[PDB]
Amino acid sequence: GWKKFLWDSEKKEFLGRTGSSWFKIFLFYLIFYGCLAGIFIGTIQVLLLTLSDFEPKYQDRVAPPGLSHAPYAIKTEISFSISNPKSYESFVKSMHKLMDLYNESSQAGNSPFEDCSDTPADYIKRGDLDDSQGQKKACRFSRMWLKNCSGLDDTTYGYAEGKPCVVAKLNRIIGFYPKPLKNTTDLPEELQANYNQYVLPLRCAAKREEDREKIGSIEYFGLGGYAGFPLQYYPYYGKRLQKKYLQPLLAIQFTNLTQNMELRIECKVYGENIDYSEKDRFRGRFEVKIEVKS
Amino acid sequence: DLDELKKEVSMDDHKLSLDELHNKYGTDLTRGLTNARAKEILARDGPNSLTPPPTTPEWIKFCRQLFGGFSILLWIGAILCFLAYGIQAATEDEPANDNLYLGVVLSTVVIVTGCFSYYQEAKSSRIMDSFKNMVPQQALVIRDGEKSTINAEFVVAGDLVEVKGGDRIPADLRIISAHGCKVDNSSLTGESEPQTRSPEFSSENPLETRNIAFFSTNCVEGTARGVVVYTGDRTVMGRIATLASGLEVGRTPIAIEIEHFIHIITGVAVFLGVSFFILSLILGYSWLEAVIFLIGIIVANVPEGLLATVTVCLTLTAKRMARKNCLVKNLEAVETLGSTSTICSDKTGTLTQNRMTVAHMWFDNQIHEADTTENQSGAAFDKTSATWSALSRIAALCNRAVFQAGQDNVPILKRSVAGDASESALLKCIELCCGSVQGMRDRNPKIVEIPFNSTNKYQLSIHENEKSSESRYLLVMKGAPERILDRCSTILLNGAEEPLKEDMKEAFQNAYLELGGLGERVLGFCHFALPEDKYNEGYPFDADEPNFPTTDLCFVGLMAMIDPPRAAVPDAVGKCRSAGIKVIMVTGDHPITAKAIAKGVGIISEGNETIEDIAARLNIPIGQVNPRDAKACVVHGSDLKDLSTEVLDDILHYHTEIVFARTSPQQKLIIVEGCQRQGAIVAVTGDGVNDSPALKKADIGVAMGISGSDVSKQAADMILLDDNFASIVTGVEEGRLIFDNLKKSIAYTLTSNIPEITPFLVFIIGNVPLPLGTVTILCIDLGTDMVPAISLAYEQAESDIMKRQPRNPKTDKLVNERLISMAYGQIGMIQALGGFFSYFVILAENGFLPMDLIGKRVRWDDRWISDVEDSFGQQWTYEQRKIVEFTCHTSFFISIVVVQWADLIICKTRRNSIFQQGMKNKILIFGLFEETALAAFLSYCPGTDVALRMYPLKPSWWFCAFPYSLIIFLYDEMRRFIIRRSPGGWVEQETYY
Ligand SMILES: *[C@@H]1O[C@H](CO[C@@H]2O[C@@H](C)[C@@H](O)[C@@H](O)[C@@H]2O)[C@@H](O[C@@H]2O[C@H](CO)[C@@H](O[C@@H]3O[C@H](CO[C@H]4O[C@H](CO)[C@@H](O)[C@H](O)[C@@H]4O)[C@@H](O)[C@H](O[C@H]4O[C@H](CO)[C@@H](O)[C@H](O)[C@@H]4O)[C@@H]3O)[C@H](O)[C@H]2NC(C)=O)[C@H](O)[C@H]1NC(C)=O
Ligand SMILES: *[C@@H]1O[C@H](CO[C@@H]2O[C@@H](C)[C@@H](O)[C@@H](O)[C@@H]2O)[C@@H](O[C@@H]2O[C@H](CO)[C@@H](O[C@@H]3O[C@H](CO)[C@@H](O)[C@H](O[C@H]4O[C@H](CO)[C@@H](O)[C@H](O)[C@@H]4O)[C@@H]3O)[C@H](O)[C@H]2NC(C)=O)[C@H](O)[C@H]1NC(C)=O
Ligand SMILES: CCCCCCCC/C=C\CCCCCCCC(=O)OC[C@H](COP(=O)(O)OCC[N+](C)(C)C)OC(=O)CCCCCCC/C=C\CCCCCCCC
Ligand SMILES: CCCCCCCC/C=C\CCCCCCCC(=O)OC[C@H](COP(=O)(O)OCC[N+](C)(C)C)OC(=O)CCCCCCC/C=C\CCCCCCCC
Ligand SMILES: CCCCCCCC/C=C\CCCCCCCC(=O)OC[C@H](COP(=O)(O)OCC[N+](C)(C)C)OC(=O)CCCCCCC/C=C\CCCCCCCC
Ligand SMILES: CCCCCCCC/C=C\CCCCCCCC(=O)OC[C@H](COP(=O)(O)OCC[N+](C)(C)C)OC(=O)CCCCCCC/C=C\CCCCCCCC
Ligand SMILES: CCCCCCCC/C=C\CCCCCCCC(=O)OC[C@H](COP(=O)(O)OCC[N+](C)(C)C)OC(=O)CCCCCCC/C=C\CCCCCCCC
Ligand SMILES: CCCCCCCC/C=C\CCCCCCCC(=O)OC[C@H](COP(=O)(O)OCC[N+](C)(C)C)OC(=O)CCCCCCC/C=C\CCCCCCCC
Ligand SMILES: CCCCCCCC/C=C\CCCCCCCC(=O)OC[C@H](COP(=O)(O)OCC[N+](C)(C)C)OC(=O)CCCCCCC/C=C\CCCCCCCC
Ligand SMILES: *[C@@H]1O[C@H](CO)[C@@H](O[C@@H]2O[C@H](CO)[C@@H](O)[C@H](O)[C@H]2NC(C)=O)[C@H](O)[C@H]1NC(C)=O
Ligand SMILES: CC(C)CCC[C@@H](C)[C@H]1CC[C@H]2[C@@H]3CC=C4C[C@@H](O)CC[C@]4(C)[C@H]3CC[C@]12C
Ligand SMILES: CC(C)CCC[C@@H](C)[C@H]1CC[C@H]2[C@@H]3CC=C4C[C@@H](O)CC[C@]4(C)[C@H]3CC[C@]12C
Ligand SMILES: CC(C)CCC[C@@H](C)[C@H]1CC[C@H]2[C@@H]3CC=C4C[C@@H](O)CC[C@]4(C)[C@H]3CC[C@]12C
Ligand SMILES: [K+]
Ligand SMILES: [K+]
Ligand SMILES: [K+]
Repeated sequence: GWKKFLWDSEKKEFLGRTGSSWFKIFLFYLIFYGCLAGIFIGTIQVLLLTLSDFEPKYQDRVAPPGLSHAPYAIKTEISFSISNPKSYESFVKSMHKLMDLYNESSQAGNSPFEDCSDTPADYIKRGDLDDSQGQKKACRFSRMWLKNCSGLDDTTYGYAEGKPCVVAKLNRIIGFYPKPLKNTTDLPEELQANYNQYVLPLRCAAKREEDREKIGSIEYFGLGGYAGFPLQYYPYYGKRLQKKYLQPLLAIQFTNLTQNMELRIECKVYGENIDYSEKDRFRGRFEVKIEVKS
Repeated sequence: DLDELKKEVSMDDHKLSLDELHNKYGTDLTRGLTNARAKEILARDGPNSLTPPPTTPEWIKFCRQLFGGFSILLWIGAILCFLAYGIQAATEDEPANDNLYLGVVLSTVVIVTGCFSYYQEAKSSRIMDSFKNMVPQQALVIRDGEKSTINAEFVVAGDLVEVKGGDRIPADLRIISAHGCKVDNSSLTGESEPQTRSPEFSSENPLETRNIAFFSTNCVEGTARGVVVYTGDRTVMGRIATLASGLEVGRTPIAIEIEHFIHIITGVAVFLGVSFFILSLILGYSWLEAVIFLIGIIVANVPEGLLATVTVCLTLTAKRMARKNCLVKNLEAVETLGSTSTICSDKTGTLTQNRMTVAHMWFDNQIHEADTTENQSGAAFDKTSATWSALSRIAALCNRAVFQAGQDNVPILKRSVAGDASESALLKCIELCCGSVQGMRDRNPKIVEIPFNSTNKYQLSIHENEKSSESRYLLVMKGAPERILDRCSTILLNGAEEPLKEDMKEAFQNAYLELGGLGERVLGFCHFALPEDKYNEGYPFDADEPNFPTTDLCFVGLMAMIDPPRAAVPDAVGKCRSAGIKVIMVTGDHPITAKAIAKGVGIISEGNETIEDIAARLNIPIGQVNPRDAKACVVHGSDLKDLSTEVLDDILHYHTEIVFARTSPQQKLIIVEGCQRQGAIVAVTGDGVNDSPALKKADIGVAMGISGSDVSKQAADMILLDDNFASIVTGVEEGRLIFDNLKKSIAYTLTSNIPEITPFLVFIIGNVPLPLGTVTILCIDLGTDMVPAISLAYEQAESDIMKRQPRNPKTDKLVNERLISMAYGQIGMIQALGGFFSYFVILAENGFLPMDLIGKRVRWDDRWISDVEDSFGQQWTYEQRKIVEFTCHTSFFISIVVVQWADLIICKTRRNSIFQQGMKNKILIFGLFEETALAAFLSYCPGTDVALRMYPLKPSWWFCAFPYSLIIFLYDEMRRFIIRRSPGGWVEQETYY
């Protein structure tokens, strides 16, 4: 049994068959699998022919845009000691990775960058989503616009003396026009002052009613000095039609933060085609757990 | 419980004397034992009651079914699920509860399947109980010279025991004094023959002598005395019951087949598991990811729904058998019948109809024929001689049967008669051409009758003579023609009497062979006028000593009778010969008749010949011919009583058509044990307790139902309700039919394993988003595939099953490598490719092209990366990309159903084409319709994103698996074509299951 079914010397069999059987079975499987591969490849090529290169056919799973930030928090918590420098390194390395893409050296010349209104403005349509006109042009976004969080002055960005920053960003969607709330009698409390129509407002607060007192002065930095995103940077034409495109950014400094205590800060954007979700905690808003323990 | 010392042939101390036995047991022949001594022995040896069986509690085998191959793998799956949950609960806050649910469910699957296996492995055995209902409650013992009726359990060795006609023998006794005592050894001899028990010794074999009464038998008539030689588990019936309860059950063929594939399935399961677990850590995967892998792979490989499918399939065929009059006690016996190649059946009451009619008669050196037709439309037999009248008196008087009360309306042949079929046939013939037997019987009062004796082989009685001028006594007796021929000296010829010279003795021998060769059973009738001078009208001839002259009687004539065969008997024998089942006729009539019945039913095919037939055709002695030139053979019981084991092995190894005559159903067991030894499944047909040790050791025991006793039926595995023989053939056919369907269903269930295993494998080798989750798998093997697999049982035959030879157990199996090459190698591969197709389509339409999917998993699963760039530059949050992955799982599951359509259609037939067999199976059609409705329901019902995680699909996706399905259908169609045109070629020895 054990030995025979492995190698017998009368019928010159290995494992059960001779050399011509193993060869016929192997040849059959090779031809069969080869045909299978060729058929799958053909059915995938017709699929490459069924889609367009300038636009995703279905855009419903990304209708309400998200709200992400610059620091990379494992559990949406920012905890670091003001003494030990090797505590906020994982954060700065990220912040830096994000801002390192807005360097002026990258944005230079007429192509493909264009100087836009230093003050929030309206939408700008560079035509349709075609290849007729060459590579479209995107507006320039300078670093310096973010005043105290730019890594140009205090590389660390704040984390050095108990005053961290948080660069918020709106998720890039093709053909998405941001629509802010109008001036009518129904509008949140916060939004009334500084109603620049052309700006999408971002406003942070405290999750619980208690924490209000323990959170100090939320100082926002942005284009024009407003706490929002200028409508002139929209819409987005997609990578293929707008490589070298920069999305606006908004810096948030959490000055006067109570020491040695976990603070839950929820930031939220307001607008018409903006809707939140009780399941996705990053759709339109975002949560951060800051704790500057020193 | 030494079995070898119980397998040996019984020995005894019968050949002794009355003085030599009391000393051995310390007793008195006229006073018995003393009460003090009796109690001293009652405490020394133990009670006279069969020991109860060793038993098996029920939670033991239920807990056993919970641990067996597929259940251990599913157990480690539940354990892994809880491990991953513990890790999540101790490492992260707000831990989703998905894993704890999946684990509780896996444990539920194991617990429920266990129930299906418990239902399949039932062992309803209450043997010893049936035996216990045997021994009467109280025996009659004589102690200190007094008669007392005491609890039979209190009988010991040595005391005196008295029996009376109607009571059961309480233990093994040594008869010391009898008075016309007769016993019914149906349990050891297999025959209702009334053997007389005499104090004298008569045979070297203890079972044949008369000075020994045996437990498990009854004294039919007379009274007797005896010393107790054996009691308790030591009696004869004690070794019979202890042997029946002792035989280790074993493992039925279908069980061995179910084991072989759990071994193969587990092989590929551990090979894929231990290997990818080592691979996961060779690539840097953390512990909470590898645990999820391990689980997905174990579930993917185990067919969570198979075993329960088999259990149902088998239940359906058992219901079909009960519709065809075959009731099966143990679920797996349904398949044991098909794998049978040797049958040990009986002729009385199974092949034949046992309803006897008087066919021919011998008298006045002349054969006479009687009308044997329902409406009595024929020729009379010349009722004008005195001989016939004397014959009518012999048969009408020496007969104990009588028409059942209230039959004054039915005809003379269709009325009910209480008694044996021979006395009934004789009574009907006499009542037919001799008028009312009730007056013929009251016209001659029966004085003394000596019933049939297994030793005397005759029934006799002395009635008064209605003769008004002759106030003498009449004696009549009937029996086998040879025995009766040896007891006469005159012949009633045309009325007068004549001597028995050899001329008429030879005419009687030729008449005997004439009626015997006709397939009829012949009986001899004789009578004698007792001289009223030596036996006056007042003398009483008590049935004790020789009061009647046994010899010097007057033979009047032979009387034959007909027992025709059943409708399907010739067809059934032909069916058995066509399949290859060795039939063996075992009965208890004369070989001269046995040969005729053999030629009449098929056992002896028209052309085969025995050694005696050759010696008769070549008028040469029998010792000259070579036994190889004889295909059939008639083995006599006496020559069986004196035969060794190896000789029997050679007898069964060298002959194709064996017939056993003059056989006592004990020997039967010997023949059965000789048939199993050579390597073939064995079935048997029985009616009483002598067959109990034979039905228990046979692979399958077929017991009769109407005529059978509680013991025989309760100890068998299959029961017949019509006592027919065609049902045996139907059983064999249904046993084959349910086998080919199991093969088809197994290939079905297996084929879908590949499209469930491959997504995981590419998940680790190529790093693409998970294509098929674990909950979706359980929704495929436990949901959509169950009904179709169950329907595959209702498939009819393709060719003729009752024509091929029995399957070989050592070479042909249920799950070979050909099936693995089809399900795991070809069909499953195409199904997996179709699933991946629909997958890539869903992702490509939403923005993730195939070039950007390779390498994204690390970030696609990252719960803190709310910006994942796709092929077009869009940023996708975590929950948004997860919703798409789930919709890809839903479409993958639907693709599986689409390809399963063509798989269920190509699995419907194994060789034949679909345009030949046909889609006449309504269950399969219903399976397809339900299989589709369930998938649509699971996807479109609101709130299914909270429970099963399945999102709705867009009407253009449902058509991504259609081409693969049609291709599967065309490939298998051309496959099942070359097999039909090229028999024995490559496609057959490579892909023919
Ligand atoms: C986008 O801009 C980044 C910053 O650009 C600078 O400021 C702007 C406004 C302009 O003036 C521009 O000209 C400036 O360079 C730019 O990153 C910068 O790249 C340089 C070159 O590698 C870095 O200089 C090196 O500094 C290290 C030590 O760095 C310390 O500080 C940083 C934080 O700033 C920490 O991250 C480090 O861990 C250290 O703590 C020096 O050791 C190193 O030495 C090398 O040069 C000297 C001569 O000076 C040689 O003798 C040595 O052998 C070495 O070869 C450099 O001096 C600079 O740190 C870095 N800035 C930051 C903030 O990281 C970035 O690359 C630009 N990206 C693109 C895509 O354009
Ligand atoms: C968006 O909306 C706000 C509010 O608009 C007001 O409420 C809306 C719901 C709706 O009903 C509007 O019709 C309504 O105007 C705009 O800001 C408001 O602007 C007015 C005008 O400057 C302010 O009213 C001022 O109130 C002062 C005290 O609070 C009073 O002293 C001011 O005096 C001025 O006007 C008087 C005549 O009434 C004149 O004599 C004076 O010399 C002086 O000019 C004046 O009455 C409101 O306070 C403002 N509301 C707020 C919340 O600040 C806002 O401009 C608009 N933005 C855009 C871009 O359209
Ligand atoms: C045992 C079970 C096996 C199961 C098989 C599973 C199949 C999947 C296995 C791996 C999947 C890897 C990912 C496939 C992607 C390949 C990428 C590729 O190739 O990108 C080249 C072209 C794309 O070009 P583009 O630049 O225009 O696209 C975009 C242009 N933009 C974006 C600029 C506009 O893609 C093309 O042409 C088409 C190439 C599509 C890739 C198909 C390759 C599959 C290889 C073998 C499958 C056969 C299996 C047979 C069973 C064997 C068992 C042993
Ligand atoms: C990333 C990876 C993804 C993979 C996805 C696919 C999943 C895997 C799918 C299927 C797994 C297959 C596992 C192997 C199955 C073998 C079946 C088997 O073991 O069944 C048992 C049979 C017994 O049968 P019986 O009872 O009738 O015998 C009667 C003998 N009497 C009567 C003479 C005594 O034993 C035999 O067949 C003898 C044993 C033969 C063993 C052959 C081993 C071949 C395995 C791999 C080959 C790979 C080579 C690839 C390279 C090709 C060159 C290019
Ligand atoms: C591009 C898309 C690719 C899709 C690939 C997957 C396809 C799988 C699904 C369906 C395949 C259908 C194949 C059609 C085969 C027809 C064969 C046929 O017609 O052979 C004729 C037979 C033979 O008769 P005979 O001469 O033996 O009669 C003797 C009568 N004596 C005895 C009285 C003389 O006649 C009979 O079988 C009797 C009449 C039976 C009539 C059956 C009609 C039902 C057929 C299919 C049901 C639909 C299932 C749909 C599943 C989707 C659910 C949403
Ligand atoms: C011959 C014999 C024929 C027999 C045929 C029998 C067919 C039976 C046909 C229908 C019975 C289906 C059961 C009905 C279920 C009603 C569920 C329901 O009305 O849910 C409504 C609410 C949804 O509310 P929402 O939109 O505000 O949620 C928003 C959630 N956000 C926003 C967080 C995403 O539900 C929720 O919230 C929680 C959802 C709870 C999930 C319950 C689903 C049960 C899961 C599996 C059982 C299905 C097994 C298949 C049985 C097949 C039998 C043939
Ligand atoms: C031919 C016969 C056809 C009929 C057979 C039915 C087809 C399906 C067969 C098997 C499916 C078993 C798969 C097990 C899947 C469990 C999924 C699971 O557990 O997901 C965990 C979820 C997570 O919930 P969460 O904590 O995030 O909710 C938070 C709610 N907040 C926050 C709003 C309060 O929990 C939940 O969905 C809670 C609800 C638990 C759902 C149990 C479903 C059990 C399904 C089948 C068992 C019965 C089958 C018997 C039929 C046998 C046929 C032979
Ligand atoms: C043996 C294997 C059997 C396989 C059977 C497969 C059956 C498949 C069943 C249905 C097919 C799926 C339905 C397709 C629906 C697509 C809807 C759609 O949105 O389509 C749009 C695209 C065209 O996009 P575009 O960018 O060029 O537009 C440019 C527009 N401008 C010029 C204005 C810029 O359309 C396209 O790709 C259309 C290209 C489709 C080519 C594949 C043809 C499929 C073959 C047969 C279909 C079955 C019909 C006959 C049934 C016989 C029953 C016996
Ligand atoms: C998306 C999924 C797509 C799947 C498509 C699959 C298509 C691929 C189908 C078949 C390709 C395999 C062909 C292999 C040919 C080489 C095999 C070979 O070397 O074979 C040698 C033997 C000749 O040796 P012998 O027997 O004389 O020696 C006796 C030997 N001793 C004595 C041991 C018995 O060959 C023979 O017997 C002849 C047997 C040849 C095998 C015929 C099988 C045809 C099966 C399917 C074709 C139908 C495709 C329909 C697709 C429609 C698409 C819409
Ligand atoms: C920042 O927070 C501090 C408290 O932590 C505020 O200063 C306190 O003001 C109260 C009077 O309301 C004094 O009693 C405390 O002694 C002050 N503490 C310190 C550390 O100065 C301060 O006003 C806040 N500043 C801003 C801009 O929010
Ligand atoms: C009936 C069966 C066996 C035929 C299968 C044909 C296979 C081998 C054919 C069908 C479609 C073909 C592919 C279709 C498209 C392309 C893209 C092109 O830029 C290079 C050739 C390439 C990559 C082809 C290679 C061969 C291919 C996959
Ligand atoms: C006989 C054989 C070779 C025919 C195979 C036809 C193949 C090429 C056809 C059959 C079904 C078709 C697909 C079915 C569904 C969809 C989804 C739709 O939104 C875009 C087209 C797309 C992606 C089709 C592409 C081409 C396709 C795969
Ligand atoms: C993911 C990919 C690369 C795995 C491909 C695995 C393929 C090559 C494996 C899967 C199943 C395997 C076959 C399964 C069954 C048999 C029957 C046996 O008697 C000989 C080997 C043979 C013929 C195997 C050959 C190799 C095989 C076809
Ligand atoms: K499975
Ligand atoms: K048995
Ligand atoms: K399966």
